[PDB]
Amino acid sequence: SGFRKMAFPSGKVEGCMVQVTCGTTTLNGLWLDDVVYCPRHVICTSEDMLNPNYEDLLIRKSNHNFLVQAGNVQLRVIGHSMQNCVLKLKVDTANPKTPKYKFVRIQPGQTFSVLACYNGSPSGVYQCAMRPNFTIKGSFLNGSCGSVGFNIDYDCVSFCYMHHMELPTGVHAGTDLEGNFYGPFVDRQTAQAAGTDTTITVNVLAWLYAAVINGDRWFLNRFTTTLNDFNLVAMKYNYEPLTQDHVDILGPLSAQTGIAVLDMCASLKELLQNGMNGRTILGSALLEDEFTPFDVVRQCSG
Amino acid sequence: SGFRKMAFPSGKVEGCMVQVTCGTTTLNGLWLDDVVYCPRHVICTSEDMLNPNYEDLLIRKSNHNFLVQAGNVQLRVIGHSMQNCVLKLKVDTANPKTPKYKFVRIQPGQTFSVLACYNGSPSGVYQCAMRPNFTIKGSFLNGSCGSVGFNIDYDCVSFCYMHHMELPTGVHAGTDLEGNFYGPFVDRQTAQAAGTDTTITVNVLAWLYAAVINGDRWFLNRFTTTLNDFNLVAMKYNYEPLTQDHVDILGPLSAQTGIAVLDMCASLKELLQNGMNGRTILGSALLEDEFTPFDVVRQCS
Ligand SMILES: C[C@H](c1ccccc1)N1CC(=O)N(c2cncc(Br)c2)C1=O
Ligand SMILES: C[C@H](c1ccccc1)N1CC(=O)N(c2cncc(Br)c2)C1=O
Repeated sequence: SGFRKMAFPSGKVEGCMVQVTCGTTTLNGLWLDDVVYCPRHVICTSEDMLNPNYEDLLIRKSNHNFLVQAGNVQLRVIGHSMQNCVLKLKVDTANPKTPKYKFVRIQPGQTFSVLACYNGSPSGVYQCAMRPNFTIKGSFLNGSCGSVGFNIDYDCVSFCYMHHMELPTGVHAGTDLEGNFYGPFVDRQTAQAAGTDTTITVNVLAWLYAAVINGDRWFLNRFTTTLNDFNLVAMKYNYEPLTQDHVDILGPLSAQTGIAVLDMCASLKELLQNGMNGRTILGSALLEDEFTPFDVVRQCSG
Repeated sequence: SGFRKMAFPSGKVEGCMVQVTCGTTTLNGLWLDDVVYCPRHVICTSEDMLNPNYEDLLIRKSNHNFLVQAGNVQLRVIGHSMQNCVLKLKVDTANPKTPKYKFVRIQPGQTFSVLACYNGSPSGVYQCAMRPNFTIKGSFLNGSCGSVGFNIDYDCVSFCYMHHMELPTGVHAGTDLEGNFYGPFVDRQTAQAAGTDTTITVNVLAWLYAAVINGDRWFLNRFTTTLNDFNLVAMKYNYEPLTQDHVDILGPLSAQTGIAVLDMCASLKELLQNGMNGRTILGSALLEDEFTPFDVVRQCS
């Protein structure tokens, strides 16, 4: 029993984190085989960051202008190039701890583990979701840039996030490992803001299914609803629409608990309209939306 | 900025996890140098649960009755003994991935990371506290026994918890790495039950200081309190007493925010009386008590 915000074990990713310095800027990189991946803004100073021309800044740098440290050891940079908003530094030595991996782009609502690092040194791990507005609610100070997010899908690490920056509201923006931003952001010091966010409906239902499995039942009722009726209610409460794909995806949990998705939607309907009337669910007074269906199945079976 | 329940990177501990089998019972063990530590109930059968005589069960075992598997590889057990409620199995190979480590027994209120494991293979990592009633609120299925809790407060791993069992209320009980239980619990299936839990006052205050640091001020007031009056009120909401040790410990957060501890105590009284009236604090609609003073300093500045 018990239900907790749970991260993947971080060990395979710890053995890829390195420090990258360019000028007075130090941040984190990811060392896989003989390439180190990091945000391209490592090459910018304060003035440059205001309105950078990355192409122009890069061609002015020799290999030896990138200092790369793995633990106490220096790595020799032998080549450098750019892919979207990530810098790829070719190094002389392949990473002996390189795990089996892939680069994947995740969808809003999907979750992942973040290994926060400072000076190439991992400091903490936590679980995050990609919000509908393409931000993450992370925990990051200065020096965290280049920290990465991932899932482990077998023995294979799926890298999905590299941290670039913090927005003025204290939430976080970054890229996939091919350097494409999540959300309408750019790597420069200009005025940017998170769009208004919504709740991830399908995840809330998954978390309701988790609460049932752990013996929390008070919000079940005799009622059921349709997709459309429920969606009229969701839109009103700033919840994402629920689709047939969502319902299919919840099938396993529905079967295991004998609560049909639309029946559970009837419970969620009521919680939205009436509130929690003093009660909590899995220790929370708010509806949690940062666990996927798969996350629930994984923690309540695997 | 932001504020998150953050666990330590788990890799130094992943490198120490092994599978231990005795009869039909499989659970997790911790391989450090040439010793594997696991719960002693690995040697108990269907019968043994209610009233196990561990000394009697153990004397009947040889080394080769313990199968230990680290990844693909079997380790040869060359010795065994019992220390309190943990079995220590001597093996033929020192763990090459043994980190710098120590064993520490923690106090109620202290936090630590758990590596949940099944069949000696790590499954997930999360952050926990030792509750006042000496239980932890974890996430643990069958086969999780022998999973461990730890801190890493430099390059040194401090092992502080080994998981033994689930109580009927769905919370969790275990030992330090010298095999002494936290709380009055025993590795026996008798009726036993967690004492009523209280909130960890010192941690809630630390978390209030964290919300101030991150720019959140709405819950302060112009009042102060004595320590004693604060404790008389807190007890009525099932909060742990705050002691002078607690107050001293919060000094650095007090200095960093310019708010005296007893002033912050006044704010907590008011929050208990009023609740939050639709507001959140660092994203919570409840008062969080699973961050220590040390944890706040570590994540914030
Ligand atoms: C200013 C710069 C930047 C601006 C725009 C685009 C890219 C970079 N940086 C650098 C830095 O370290 N962080 C940061 C990241 N996370 C948490 C915190 Br607090 C700070 C930034 O936002
Ligand atoms: C029955 C036995 C035991 C009882 C009392 C004392 C010692 C052992 N086990 C074995 C087992 O795996 N767990 C367990 C641990 N965490 C979560 C869950 Br669900 C189950 C137990 O309580």
